[PDB]
This record gives sequence, structure tokens and C-alpha cells, in this order.
Amino acid sequence: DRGVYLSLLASLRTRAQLPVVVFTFSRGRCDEQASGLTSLDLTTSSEKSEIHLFLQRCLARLRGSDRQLPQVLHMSELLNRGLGVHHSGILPILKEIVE
Amino acid sequence: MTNQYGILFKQEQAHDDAIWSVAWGTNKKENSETVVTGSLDDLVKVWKWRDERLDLQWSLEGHQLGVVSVDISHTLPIAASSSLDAHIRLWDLENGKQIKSIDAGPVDAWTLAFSPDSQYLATGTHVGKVNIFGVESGKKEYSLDTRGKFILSIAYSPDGKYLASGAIDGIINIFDIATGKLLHTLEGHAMPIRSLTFSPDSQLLVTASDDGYIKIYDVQHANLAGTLSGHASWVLNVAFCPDDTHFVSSSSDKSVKVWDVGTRTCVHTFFDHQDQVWGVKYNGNGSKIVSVGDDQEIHIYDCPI
Amino acid sequence: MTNQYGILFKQEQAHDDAIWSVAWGTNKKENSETVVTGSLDDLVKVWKWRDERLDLQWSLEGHQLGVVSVDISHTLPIAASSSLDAHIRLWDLENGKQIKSIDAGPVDAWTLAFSPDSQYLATGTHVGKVNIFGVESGKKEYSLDTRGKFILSIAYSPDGKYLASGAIDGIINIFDIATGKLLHTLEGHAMPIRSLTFSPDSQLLVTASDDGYIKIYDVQHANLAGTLSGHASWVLNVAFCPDDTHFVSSSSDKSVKVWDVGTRTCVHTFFDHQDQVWGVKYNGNGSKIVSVGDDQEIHIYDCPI
Amino acid sequence: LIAEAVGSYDTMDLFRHTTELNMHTEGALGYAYWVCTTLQDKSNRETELYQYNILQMNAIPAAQVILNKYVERIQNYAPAFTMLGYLNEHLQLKKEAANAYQRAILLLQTAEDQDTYNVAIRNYGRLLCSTGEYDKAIQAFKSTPLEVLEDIIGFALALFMKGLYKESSKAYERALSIVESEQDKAHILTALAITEYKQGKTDVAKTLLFKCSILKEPTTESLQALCALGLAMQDATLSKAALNELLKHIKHKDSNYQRCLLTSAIYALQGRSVAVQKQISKAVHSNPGDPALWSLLSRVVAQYAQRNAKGGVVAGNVAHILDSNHGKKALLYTAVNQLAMGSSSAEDEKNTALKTIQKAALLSPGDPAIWAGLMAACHADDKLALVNNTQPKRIDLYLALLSAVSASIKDEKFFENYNQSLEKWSLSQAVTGLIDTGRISEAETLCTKNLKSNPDQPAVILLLRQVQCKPLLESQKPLPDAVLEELQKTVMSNSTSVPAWQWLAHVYQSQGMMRAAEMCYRKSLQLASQRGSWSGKLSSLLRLALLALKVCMANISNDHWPSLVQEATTEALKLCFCPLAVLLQALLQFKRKMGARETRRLLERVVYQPGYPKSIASTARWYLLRHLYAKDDYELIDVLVNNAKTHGDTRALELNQRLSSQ
Amino acid sequence: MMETERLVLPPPDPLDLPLRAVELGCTGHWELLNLPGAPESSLPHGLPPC
Amino acid sequence: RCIQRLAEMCRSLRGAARLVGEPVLGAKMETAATLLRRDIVFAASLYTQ
Repeated sequence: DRGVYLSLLASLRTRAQLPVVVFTFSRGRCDEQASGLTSLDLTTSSEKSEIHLFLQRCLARLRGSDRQLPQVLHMSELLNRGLGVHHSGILPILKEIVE
Repeated sequence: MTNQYGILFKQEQAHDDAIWSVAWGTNKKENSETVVTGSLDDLVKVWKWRDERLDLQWSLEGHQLGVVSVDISHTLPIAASSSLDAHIRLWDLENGKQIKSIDAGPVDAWTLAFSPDSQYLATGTHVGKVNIFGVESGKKEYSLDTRGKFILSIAYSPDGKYLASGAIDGIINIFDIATGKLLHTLEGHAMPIRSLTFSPDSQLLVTASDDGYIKIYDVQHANLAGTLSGHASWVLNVAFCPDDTHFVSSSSDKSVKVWDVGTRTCVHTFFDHQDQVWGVKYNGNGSKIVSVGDDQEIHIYDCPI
Repeated sequence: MTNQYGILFKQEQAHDDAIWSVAWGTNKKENSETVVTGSLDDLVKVWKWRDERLDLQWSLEGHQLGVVSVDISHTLPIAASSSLDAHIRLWDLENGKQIKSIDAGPVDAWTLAFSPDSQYLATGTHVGKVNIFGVESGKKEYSLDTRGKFILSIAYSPDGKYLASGAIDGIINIFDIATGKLLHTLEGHAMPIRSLTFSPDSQLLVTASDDGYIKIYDVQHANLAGTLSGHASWVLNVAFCPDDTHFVSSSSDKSVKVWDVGTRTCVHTFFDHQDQVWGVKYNGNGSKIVSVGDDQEIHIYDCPI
Repeated sequence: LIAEAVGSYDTMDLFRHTTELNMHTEGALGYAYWVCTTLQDKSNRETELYQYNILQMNAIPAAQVILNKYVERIQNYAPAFTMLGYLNEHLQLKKEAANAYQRAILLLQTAEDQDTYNVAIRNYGRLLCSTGEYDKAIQAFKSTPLEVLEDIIGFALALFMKGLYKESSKAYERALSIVESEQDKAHILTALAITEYKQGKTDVAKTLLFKCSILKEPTTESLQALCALGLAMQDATLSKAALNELLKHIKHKDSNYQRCLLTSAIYALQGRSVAVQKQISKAVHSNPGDPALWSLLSRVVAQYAQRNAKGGVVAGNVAHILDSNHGKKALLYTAVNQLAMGSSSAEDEKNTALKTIQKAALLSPGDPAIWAGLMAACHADDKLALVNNTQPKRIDLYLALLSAVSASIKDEKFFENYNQSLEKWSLSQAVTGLIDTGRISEAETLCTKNLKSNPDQPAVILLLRQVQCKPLLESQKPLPDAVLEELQKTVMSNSTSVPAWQWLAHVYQSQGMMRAAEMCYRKSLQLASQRGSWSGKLSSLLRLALLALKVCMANISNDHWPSLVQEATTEALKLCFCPLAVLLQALLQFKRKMGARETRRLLERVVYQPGYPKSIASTARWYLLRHLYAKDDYELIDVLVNNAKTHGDTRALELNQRLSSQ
Repeated sequence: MMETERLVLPPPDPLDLPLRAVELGCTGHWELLNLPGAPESSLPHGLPPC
Repeated sequence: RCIQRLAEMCRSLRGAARLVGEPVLGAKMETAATLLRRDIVFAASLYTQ
């Protein structure tokens, strides 16, 4: 499946069919390929800057320990490249950022 | 069934040390939204809440020691501050430059309060009196006298005709500006008061003493309507809502609660500070809260109308 | 010929005032058997067991208030001492030259205990933290944190991945060093603890109480497999011997009792130390016993294996 | 009501619910009655009925508000007033309780005339006596049959408060007549001892307290009074016995702070003055909680044996951390300890003396100590900034602070000696500060106004002398022996004060009387050493050494000043590790027989060993650079250049630049 | 009181530095100021009575 | 999600304990609710304000 998704996204980025919504059917399967994909970088420099500005302005309200815990960091790393997850095992504050 | 409460902004380090007082004034007729805060320094930094965030505007300073109370006025662009330095120098808030300087030591002033029409700037002395200066017009026209102890809190009813003064050891004195004669003295609490506030329409006086209770007295008689007890340490400031339905109280237990006076109960508590909270205020049409704390931070909350 | 426990030594004036901590390290296999004591002065004194007696080597100092706990490390010859101002010193124990002076905040450290490989030097904290300062290389390496009251006494496991920590309220918490996940919480008593000791091949944990009781617990569970009711007054420190046969206990009623695990009865009691005893220890084998009392007398008893 | 009639267990909760709904009158009275009845029973305070309900639902304040509304509504019923008075008494709102009892008295006159009216009278009189107005209390206690223990005791205490000690003694004796519950007999005996003592006549107090001691079981009250009586006397022999007796067989006392204070005071009586701190350290080791003990340790280390400044600062901080309402005293003591320390820190902001003293001043702006601490903090900050040489600040506020100190003292009940000392010290410090800043006229007028109040006291006149003689001797001038003699006479007037003597010797040095200045310094050193003080001794010693070295500096003959320097420096090194003293020895060696080897070795070791102040290191560095230039070694000179570079310097390298190309 | 006078050369050497002794606190801590002037002790009258 | 669905029941029981006549459940349910909601568990929504 790792080669299947990198071949699908390789044939999809060559065209303009980029904003692709993968539907997985179980949250472990949902997070597995998002962890295993691990190198696309589908985002330019200015969009990286805008993503970082928006995500830091929205994330900087809450306190210190609450903004450094595994999901927050891992999801921010994924979003920087331009990949997101939206299953039911994530904090409600991150579903809203992804949407 | 309660409203949607939550933070809107969080300044990381406003000053270098504790912040001891805060005043929020939407003074000008246009959209100004000026916040003036004073700390354990000489700095009296003047922030502005512009659209979604606080942008520093002035960093004016002329003091020698820490400022213990600051104030702003709703009619003119002006501010006043007093400190342990024995000076009540009042700034300009437009050019960030000092206007005046009044000499008065810890035996002549502790805390500031402007007039409803921004003319008189009353302060509480050490020997028991309340000294009323004159802004833009000199010094010390007259002082009301109550034969008591050190006086901490000074308040004005926002229609004139009433002045209230709490004291160390608890007793409360209510004067009327019309004649300057003591109407009646409440006996209140058993520990220092250090905060008082009237309500809009000036018929409900809310105290907050040092033992944790919050009496809610009633003006024009001595009837009290109940005691709000929900804190776990001292209470250091009380700010009453523009509409006579809620008020906010900040305690030394690192938590700023918001009560409502109809049923005398606490709707929502904010657990966001990490040290003593020395100052809370509302804004104009009350829908946002400022809370400056002993740890160097300025919190702005969101209390929907 | 039965070899009965004999007094076998007395040192009349070891220190100038009360004595509070005693450590015996048979670190050097040669004739060193260094014993180090801390005695409510700046002075902490190193003694060596030469043939049958204590001959002073050096007394070294620098401490603001009285010293509370000292420890000697097995791996390297090195000592550690903490005082009432929460300030920790490391002694070379070869020249008396104060290799390092680990500082600490107003509330950082109360008592001390080394890691089995002489690496960690675990210590309690007035507000519940169990922060650990790596020896000779690092400062505030990390802090295991819990929610609770004062933490008087610290135990530590010989093999590893266990750390039992008594508290003033009277509860025992044991933390495995592997990850920091509290293994299980032992309710314990309703009075302070003051001492926690493991065993070689650490399978049994002994807790001392402020009610006079002594509790034996099994580390793999919370089995309160014992209860001892011989001491009249408080119990201050309890230590084992290199075999799991019997332990010594040090009451505050001027009596040191030697209890045994096999029958759970007091085989012997000693009568010296007009003032209460604050420390007890066993040498490199079961032979010799060290007791340091509130009175300025060091006692060395004998108890063949 | 039905639940109450059939005697159930959840009637109190039902009344509480009724109180919470809408404030009807009948429920109001029912709830107040139940709260008062629950408070009476003293076997409750572990039950989780008393603890949870009363102390976690704030039952008492709710009952008070309820009764206020009821009483204003009805206002012709006496038990409501008495219940209101009782609850107010538990809230320590004494004035309102007095008003409630007064109204109850008015209601109950012409209906019953029985015990109820008398009980209301005794309660009103007792409470009135509790808060001033003693004459009214006596008058109220007149209008009752003085035939029960309560009324007689209340009368006796009111009489004692107003004065009239003989009357109080007689009243207590009459109350002693009718006594059960021997505990009360012991308490009355202790009260007798206390009240008659204030007349003098201490021996009868002592024997009477022994008579109380002969009772079956001690009471933990008479023993404490006995110890305090011993302390009021001297020669604490019975005091030691009393303390041992108290400790021996009494454990139910649960204060643990009064006992420590008594033990410490006993040790202080013998003038030991170091054991005191050791004993308190033992007590705090025993019970590591109890902030009060930590705070008292900080206070004692600040007062006695002020050489453990670091430990005191830590103890004060710990006392402040473990609670909040001890903020006031703990912050004051840590501020004073930081003042004593000096500047032995990392030059860190937000933790200097000024910051902590300001915090304490904000916490409780009532006591007179904090303001004096503030003046001392301002002066010390000025000197420290001057040493760092950036800017002197906080220039002119001393007069306001002095006015604040005096005004705050005016309202203090009685610590007469302490208040007199505090006011005198504030006056002295304000005058010295004004002299330093440069406001001579204000200092002069202040001194004149103070002297106009009372006939002369030999302290303030010295201050006036100081303000007078500051302008002159500032600019070089020669003074006539008449003025010098008068100043000498004035210092001699008030002796046993090392400052004054040191200042006069400085005056001699300024005009120039070297040997005489040396004699004055020697007298100051002897006085300081005899006092058991420690700072004065070293200060005088180093100052004298400086005097001799500076006078020698001019390359004067009569080579005796170096001998004095040698003796003084040896003594200083004997006491401590004064860096200035060792540098002074090095400078003396360099000046006399400038030489090559011994001087260079001592200077280089001084400027290479760590743990030294910046300024002393710089001075040693500069002199060593000059000596090294004398005995050429360019390598070492470059070594000094790089040593300067790795630090910040302006003058050593600049001189090196000046002298590399002469 | 025996000499009644001292005559000295006040600018003896311009190369060397005058020594200014400033005292900070009661626990021994001295420092050396640069400019010549008065003895300039800190807290001359002693600690404020607590 | 479970904690958010619990803080809405420990506040609807405050409404019934006042109705039955149990003034001791009210003083415990108004504590167990105010002691349960402080942080990112109850962080306010983004597209709400």
C-alpha cells in the first residue's frame, strides 16, 4: 500500500487533480499510511509561511504544556508539508484546524 | 445554559515584573480601545486593543518606584498613576508625555479614582481622610473625613452624589458629594477591604474583603442582600458589569471567577493564570475582560454580551 | 562460645551539638571503612575505622544552617551533604576538597541518596517534587513530579527501577525509574514517615512511621505483610543488613531495637543514648552497628552475622 | 416542620433547602436555630456533619444574613437578637454583635426579669468590654446580681482593663469562692497572678502560681504564665524548671510555636545569642511544615548572629512559599536579610532587596517597619549603583517616608521601647540621607524642629553637628581648635556607638591629625569588640589599615605606619578572608622596597586566584602591569593584555597603550 | 591630641590611583571605588530594627 | 468526548438535586463540575467566535 499510494499521488500530481480526499475505513488504517507516506512536500514557500502563521496564531492561546504533546506536534509537522488527518481519535481543536 | 466564555488573546511578557493595576478605557467617541497598565517598575505602558491583538503604543515612564494604582478617564484623553514614590504625576495619553506632578506621600494618597465627569481625582490617605484634588486646576480643594484607620479603596457611583471608602479593619463609609456628610457607616468585614465598586444606576455596592467573602450591600439603606463565598484565598479586585447582572472577581488563588447578582452564584471560573491576579476590568459595552496578574501576563477574555 | 552483642565502643564528644546523619561506607576494600556524620553545625566530619576505634581524618565545613542528611557512594569514594538552606555539596572523600557545590532553589532539596552506580543522587522537595541531580556532570537532569505534601524521606532501590518516597501526610509512593509511571500508591499511615529502606535483592520494603509502628510491605504488590508495635515513641530510621535476616530500628525514646524478619519479634534492645537517637547503620557485613544520637555521642555496637 | 415534630435526622437539610428557595420567615428562624444548636455540641468536630455542612457550605454566614432579614422584618422578638449576636461573635464582627445584644436588652426589660435578662446583660457587657468602652462595660455589669461566676468574672476583667487593679483582685477572689470544675480554679489563680503583678508585688504572684501548680494536674496555662513571669524577672532558674515541667507530662498542647518562642527567649536571657538560632533550627527540623516556624527562624537569624544571611534569605522565602497570609512578616524578614547580605548575588533583577520590600509594602501598608526598610533599601541601592557607576537614582523621597513611619507608629498599641527605637532610627537615617544627597537646608530645619520639642538628647545634637560641618571640610579649609574641641565633647557625650567615633576620626583625617585619628579608630575597634558585635570590629580595623597605608603613600619618613598596617592586616586575616586586606598588604609591600620577586609573586597570585571582587582585581592588575613594566617581560605583558580582553576593561589596557610608546 | 597638624604633599604621584573603600552590608563585603572622596559606607546607622 | 459528555450531566443533576430537596447533592455537583473543565479538553471552538 505504500507503493500504491506513492504511485497514485505520483500520477495525480502530474495533472491538476491535486486536492484528493482519501477515505479510509478504520482509524488505525487511517493513520498508518499518513505516518508511512513521509515525504511529499506538496507545498510552496509562501503557503508554508501562511500555514505557519495561521496555525501559530490559533494555537498560541492555550498554555505551555497543552501545546507540546504528541498529536499537536505530529499534526503540525504533517500540515506543514500539506497532509492532514480527520478521524475520530484526534482532539476536537485539531479537526477544526484541518477543516 | 451559560454563555460561550473563552480566551481571545494572551500577551507573553508585558512588563519585567509583577503587574499591579489595570484600567480599560474606551474614552474617545471614536474606536480607541486603550488599555493602560502599571507594574512593579516605573513603566506605565499604554497598549491598544486594535482588531484581534494588543499592540504596544506607548512605553511612557517617569516614576522612581513601583506604581500601585493607575486610572483612565472616559471623557478626555488623560491618565493618572500613583506609586510608593510620593508622586501622582498624570500623563497625556496622546503624545505620551507628562502633564503635571503632585507631591503626596503614602500619608496623602494610596489609590486613584477619577470623577464621573473627569474633574476631581479623589484618593485615600493614611490618617483616615479622603483627599480630593483638582485636575487641570491645582491641588487639594477639600478632604472628606471619617474617623478611622488606613483607607484603601475609593469608588464613585457613576451618576455622582455618592463616594464610598473601605478601610483596613473592615468598616465602610459612604459619603454624599452633595453635602460631604457621612450618611451611614457599614461594619462589613473583619479584615482589610482593598476593593469596592458601585453598580451602574448606583443602587448596589459590592465589596471584596481579605477573608474571601464578597458582601453585596445595598445603598440608600444598610440592607445587605447576601454573601458570595466561593474563593479559597484573598480577593483583590471587583469590577461590575455595565448592565446590572454580573460582576467579575479576581482572587489570590490564581483564578478569576465571574458571578451574577440575581441569584448570587458563580457562572464560570477562569483557571488560566499561574499566579495571583491583581487586576480585572470590563470594556465599554461589557463583552471582554482584562486580567493582569502577578506573573507578567495580560489576559483578555471573551464574555459574550 | 556465644558471641553476644557488646557495646564495644563509646566516643564521648564527637561534635559540638546534636548529631543528625550517619553514613558508613565500606567503599574501599582496604582498611578505610569511612564513616561520615552531619551534626547540626557547618561541620561534617569524616572518621575512619582504623583497627578497633574511630580516628579522625578531617572535619570539613561550609554550610549555613544545620546539616540534615549525608550519603556515601559505593562506586567512587565521594560524599554528599544537604542542609536546611537547600544547598548540596559533594566531598572528594580523599582530601576533603569540595569537588562540586550543587546549588538549589528555595524549595528544591531536603534529603539525599545516591544511585547504585553513583550517577543520580535522588532528593526530595518541600512541595512534593522528587527532582534528581546527576552527579558531577549535570544539574537538574530531570524531575519526577507528583501531587502531594512535604516529602521527608527518600528510599532508592539497589537493583534499579524503583524509588519509594515517604511523605509528611503519611502516604507512600513508589516510582519505577524506567519511565516515571507510578507503580502503585500505598495509603500507609496518618502520620509522617521519616525513613524508607529497601533490601539487597530488593523484594521487601520497610516503612517507618511517626506513630511508633513499623510496616513491612512486598514490592510486587501492596501486601502489608507486617506490623510491629514495640517502640513507645516515634521511629526515626531503619536499615537492613546485606542478608534478609533482620533489621535495626531507632526510636525517639532513646532505644534502638533490633527486629528480625524471620519471627517478627524484637530479639534485642539497647539502653544508651540519654537523648533520642537519629541515625543507625550497618557495616559491609552484619557485624557492626553505628548509632548517632541527639546527645553528642557516637556508639558502635557489635552483632556477629 | 413535620419532620422536626416526629424527630427525624434530615430536618436541618430541609430547613437549608427552604432557606435556599425564597426567604420565608418561619424557615429562616428554623435554620438559624438549627445552626446554633449544631454549633453548641462540641463532640461534633469530626463527624462529617459539622465538618462538611458547617465548614464547607458556609452555613454560618448564610445564617447571619437570614437572621438580619428576619430581625428587620419582625423586630419584637428577643431570641432572634440573641442568636444574631452569637453568630456575629463567631464571625468576629464584634461591633454588630454588640448592637444586637443592646437591642435584645431593650426588648427584654418589662416582660420576664428572670435569668434571661441577666444573661443578656452579662453578654452585652462582656462584648462591650471586648472592644473598648470599658466604662460602659462596668456600668452594664453594675446592673446585675453579681452572684454567679460568669458575671463576677466579666466584671473583674472589665475592671482590670480600665485600671483599678485592687478591685479586679477582689472580684476575682469572690469568683474564686464559688468554684467548681477545678480547671476554672486554676485559670482564676493564673488570672489573679497576672492581675496583681501589674501592681508590682511580684513575690505573691510567684508563690500563688506555685499554689496553682500544687493542684492535681497542670493546665498548660499556669506554666506558660510562670515562664513569662520568670522572663519578666531575671535569673531564669525557675524558668528552666517550668519549661522542663511543661515539656515533661504535657502533650495535648497543639500550638508548637509558643513553646519554641519560650525556649528561644530562655536561651537569649543568658546572653548566649548563638544557641538561640541553633535551637530554632532544631525545632524547624522536627516539624518541617508550619510556616510560622520558618518565619521565626528567619527573624532570629536576622536579629541574632547575622552572618548566616544566605540561610536566612532561604528560610524567609520558604516561609513565604508554603502559604500566603504569612506574606507580610516573611517578606519583611527576607528583605532585611537581603539588606544585611550586601550584593553577593548574580546581579539578577526581580530579586534585589528593593523588589521584595516593595512587595511587602504592597501587602500590608500598616506596620512601621516596612517603611524604614524601604528607606534603607533606597540608600543601599544608591550606593550599589554608585559602585557600578551607571546612575544614582531614587534621590529625594526621605522626608515623605519619615512622615509615613511616624504616622504609622502613632496607631500602635504598645511596644514602647521598640517604637522609640524605630522612630529614632528613622530620624537618623533620614538626616544622613538628606546630608548625602545634598539637601542641607531641609536636614537643618528638620533637626531644629525636632530639638525645639524637647530638651537636648545627646544623639540628635550630634546629627546637627554633622549637618553643620558638612559644607566646611568639603572644600579644603583649616578649622580652629575651639570647633574641634566642641565636636570632640559632643561625640564623648553619647558613647557606646562605633559610627560616631569613626566619623570623628574621619574628620581628623580630613583636616589631618593622623596619630589622633588612629587613636579614635582604636577606641572604636575596642568598643566594637567589647560589644560582641562583628561588623564594627572588621570595619574599624580595615579603615585604620587604609589610613596608615594612605599616609605612608606619600613616601613619608618615620617608617612606623607600615608596622601598624602589618599588625592590622594580620588581625583581619585572622578573623576572615577579606580580599581588601590582602590587596592592602600587597600594596604595602610594593610601596616599601618596591623590589622584584616577593611583591610580583603576591600580586600575581592575588590577580590570578579566582573568587575575588572585580574592583580589587582591576586595581591589582593595574599595579602589577606597572611593576611588570619595571621588570621587563613582554610575554607576560601580552598575557595581561589578553586577560584584559577576555574581560571588560578600560584603564589597564589604556595605560599599557600609553606606556608601550612612552 | 598631640600633633595638631600634618603637612603632606597632596598630589604626590599622578600615575597611581587613590583608594576608595566602600562597605556593603554587615557580613563582610567591601569594594574599591575609583574617584577619590569620602569613606562612603552603606547603611551607616546599621540595620533597621525589625 | 467522554469528559465533555460528563460535564453536561454533572450540571443537569444540579438542576434535579435542587428539585428533589437535596441541598447536599447541589453543593457537590456544583463542585464536581467546576473542578472538571479547565483546559484543552474544553478548549473553545475556532469557527464559533
